[PDB]
Amino acid sequence: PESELIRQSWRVVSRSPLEHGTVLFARLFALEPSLLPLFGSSPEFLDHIRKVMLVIDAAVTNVEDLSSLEEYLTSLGRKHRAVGVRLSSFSTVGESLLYMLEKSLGPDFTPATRTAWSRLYGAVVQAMSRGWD
Ligand code: HEM
Repeated sequence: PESELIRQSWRVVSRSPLEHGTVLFARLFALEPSLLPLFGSSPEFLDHIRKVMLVIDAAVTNVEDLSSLEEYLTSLGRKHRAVGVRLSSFSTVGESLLYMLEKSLGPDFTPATRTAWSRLYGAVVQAMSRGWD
């Protein structure tokens, strides 16, 4: 019931991944402008947006069994720690993801859809958090 809400809402976003990823990152810097220096240039920034959207694509494909990605996501967390990202900043990324989905879906972004996404994103960050251990 939750795996279908995620798949169906992600299909709408998948129609334009850099456009939607760009809304997510614009929200992220509005909330936590201190993050912007962690990036490099414009092509590096835009390519990172594509990389984030591909990781969420993999999380959506594996939504019924995210443990199959836990080692990959742990390594991703280690890489983010290595380049100076604080684990706390991932809560603001989650708020920015839910913002971008609400703007993309409007009234189709039901509380059940939001809650499903909150849980999926939380499982992704729980796996990544191991990289800060
Ligand atoms: C505040 C949040 C974040 C910051 C500051 C950040 C920053 C970075 C930086 C500096 C890199 C290395 C340079 C690069 O490849 O462009 C990187 C790599 C990456 N990030 Fe992020 N990141 C954030 C959140 C995320 C999230 C939430 C995901 C996925 C859900 C993600 C996916 C990636 C991927 C796939 C890479 C490439 C790793 C590799 O080469 O093996 N990022 N990120």
